[PDB]
Amino acid sequence: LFLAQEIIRKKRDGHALSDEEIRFFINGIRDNTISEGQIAALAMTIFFHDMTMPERVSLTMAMRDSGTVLDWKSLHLNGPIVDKHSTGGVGDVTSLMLGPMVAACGGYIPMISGRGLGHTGGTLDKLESIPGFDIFPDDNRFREIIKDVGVAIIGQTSSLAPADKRFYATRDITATVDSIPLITASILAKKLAEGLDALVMDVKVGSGAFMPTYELSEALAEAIVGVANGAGVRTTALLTDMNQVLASSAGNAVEVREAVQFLTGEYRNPRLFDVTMALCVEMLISGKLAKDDAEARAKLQAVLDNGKAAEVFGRMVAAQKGPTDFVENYAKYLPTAMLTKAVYADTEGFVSEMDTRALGMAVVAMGGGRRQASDTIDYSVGFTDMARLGDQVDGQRPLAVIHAKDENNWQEAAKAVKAAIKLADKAPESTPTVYRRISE
Amino acid sequence: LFLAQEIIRKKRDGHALSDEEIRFFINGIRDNTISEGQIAALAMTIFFHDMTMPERVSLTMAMRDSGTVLDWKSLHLNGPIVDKHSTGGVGDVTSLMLGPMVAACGGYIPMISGRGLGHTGGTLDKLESIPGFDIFPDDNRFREIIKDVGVAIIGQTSSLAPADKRFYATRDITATVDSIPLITASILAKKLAEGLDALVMDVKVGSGAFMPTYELSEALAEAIVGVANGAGVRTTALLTDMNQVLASSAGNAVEVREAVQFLTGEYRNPRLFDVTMALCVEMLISGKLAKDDAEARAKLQAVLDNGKAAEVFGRMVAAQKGPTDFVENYAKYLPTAMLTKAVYADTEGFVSEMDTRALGMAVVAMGGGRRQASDTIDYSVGFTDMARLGDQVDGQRPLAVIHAKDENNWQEAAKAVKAAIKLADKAPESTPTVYRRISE
Repeated sequence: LFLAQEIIRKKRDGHALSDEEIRFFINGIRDNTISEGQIAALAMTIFFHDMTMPERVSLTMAMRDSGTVLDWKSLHLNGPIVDKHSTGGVGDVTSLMLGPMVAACGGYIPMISGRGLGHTGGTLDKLESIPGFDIFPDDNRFREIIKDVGVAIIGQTSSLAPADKRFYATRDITATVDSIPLITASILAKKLAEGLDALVMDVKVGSGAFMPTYELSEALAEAIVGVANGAGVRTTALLTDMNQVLASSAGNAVEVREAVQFLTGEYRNPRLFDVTMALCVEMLISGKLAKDDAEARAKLQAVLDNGKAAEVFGRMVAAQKGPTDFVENYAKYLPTAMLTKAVYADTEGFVSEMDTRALGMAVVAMGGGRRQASDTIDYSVGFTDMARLGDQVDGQRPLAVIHAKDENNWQEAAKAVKAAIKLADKAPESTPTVYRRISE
Repeated sequence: LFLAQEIIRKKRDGHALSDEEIRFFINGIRDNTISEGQIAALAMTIFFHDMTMPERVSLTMAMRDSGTVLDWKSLHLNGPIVDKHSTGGVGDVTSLMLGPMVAACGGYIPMISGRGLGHTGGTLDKLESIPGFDIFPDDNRFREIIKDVGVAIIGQTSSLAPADKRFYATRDITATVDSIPLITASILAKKLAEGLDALVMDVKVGSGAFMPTYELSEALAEAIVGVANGAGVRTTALLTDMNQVLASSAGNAVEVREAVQFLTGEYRNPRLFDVTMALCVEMLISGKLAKDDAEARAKLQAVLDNGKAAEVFGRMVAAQKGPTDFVENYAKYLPTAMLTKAVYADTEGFVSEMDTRALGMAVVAMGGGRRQASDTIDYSVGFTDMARLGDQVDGQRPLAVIHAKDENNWQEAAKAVKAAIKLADKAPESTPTVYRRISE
């Protein structure tokens, strides 16, 4: 002894690791007794040899148990603890409506979300466009908000699944991110630490998705669904489209505006609506708040129609120290960009292909995201009025409206938008927004 | 960029790395810009995918070039620069005679050796039993000793193949030691930094060897021979026996005594003689100091017979700040143990199997080696009068004479010696000391 190197060797030589070995290794990551080299070595053995179902479960549970795990029983709430997680995208703003919608339907949503990563936006960065909005309430306050409002959206504290922190940090510099067992354990370590009754997973497919192929997107969804259900959390996954921007906007303040306008019924992007509704439906059914799709949809449409979901969002924002009149007066609070100007295609035609990774990177380059952790976000910049696949573009229909922090910035963003979008003389074939549902 | 993660990914996905990529990665190890996690990740990709000949060569050359490389041309010596390296063993004292023997025959031997590792003794630790012996002469002094004496045995300075330092340190905690390309590059990075004309490699086979099987011992020898010859260093390897202790002793001071008594002709263990001579023969031939085996053997026997090799050893010890009368008066200088007592077998019979790894570990446990780097050696402890395979043991022939630092220590050593050696009613079949020679 000690065992860390022996455990690496065992996995290296193609053997399955025991629950005890996995727990020891995860603990050792948590308490800093296992080095970065050792983490990377194990991660690589897992890349090469994969992990069986028992191993995947052990890894996930160990990472979950490495820190604080929330429990809701003692509040004696009369509703299920339910959440959603997405693999991320561009204009993937669903959580901002979905949380309030499901809460208005009787669910409790303790959503620990994330900042932007790579080319993708992050729900916490979008929320931080709201002046005063506090993503880090203390333990007692978080519980008060969940009890009173039904939903809160918060950051990952240093006490939540801490073994995941160094594991991911190491994976991200050693080409060991791309492993289904490691991805699965990382996602669920955090979500399962919320003390959920039920969970829905949104796994994106297409050019702006995490997994490279449809089959691997599928494989990831099955793994997450398998592990979460084994942990007693009723879980399903939807494979949804990220071959274009999901909302009509991409950024931070611009996406918060879209969320508010969606909740109030001013404007609803139909694809964003379809994905948001479908995910909410899974949550209601898995949470036993509805018996079928039709009943779930009726309940969710009702809270949109009667303004209850918008009201919950307002109460959430106020509870998390944003303005008390935010829904009514968001225009006064959300920062406006220096220059807002449409970008037009060089030719007339149908929008045929849009490289959503490139669009996401264009928002980063505008200052709407980060290349390194220390980077500061400009909350105003981004895109609105996104053209969709199959839209005819000309002088009366731009590719997008670009919100930029100065004129030099605008020119670069316009170049990137045009480069990311291909036109054709015919509209592309339509594609489902939701490709399939994966259940236990 | 930067490229470190991209290089890991490339190797991870089964592609061969270019010379440029390998050099960049090695430089990055040297200058501390590539992390332990990244080193371990690459090491593991190499464990799984191996390396082609060009990759192995690139890796070796890059590690060699990461620090100081010695050049001897400017001294205008009239002889080849030649050296030996062993994979290590128990009683593997050959260097102490071989250096002086080859120097007396016209060779120049700038031997950068090592300390004990795992169960194996180390030439530098044996030499440090000699009072005043300095394994770290400065650059100008090392050159003076080589020119005047023909041989010196020294430690690895912080400037020699420094990329190998962190690479090995990481391998040794991540189960990535056991890789032929990595082992090959590590050995040759150091030896090739000596500026050699020729080299002989001693690859051990058996229970006290580095590689687990004969085939892998063979595979390692072929790799080292291939890479070294490609670098313009005339190199061969011998596969030699480590199924028992090679010398009649194991330890530090005890092995130095054996070396002196071998050189003076008082006593020569015949197996130690066979291996020492065979390695020296390779050096003379590869170094162009003899045209065939018979001529080489005659020259080497001559310098033993006329006392010239013993004289060179004496001059080496004096030049490296040991006593000027060491050969003549070694008894006064080499420390004696507190208790020296024979250990007898529990039964009469023939020595049939001896676990040389266990014998090596027994010397460590006695205080004659280290479990961690900070450990202090007792230079007096160890074994002499080792029984050989096929020896009849009884009340008139012990398994060994144990030199111990106190009586409690002796009892434990005696237990370990008896546990490591199996007796039989018949002598085991004889085995060659040298199994085969590998050349380009």
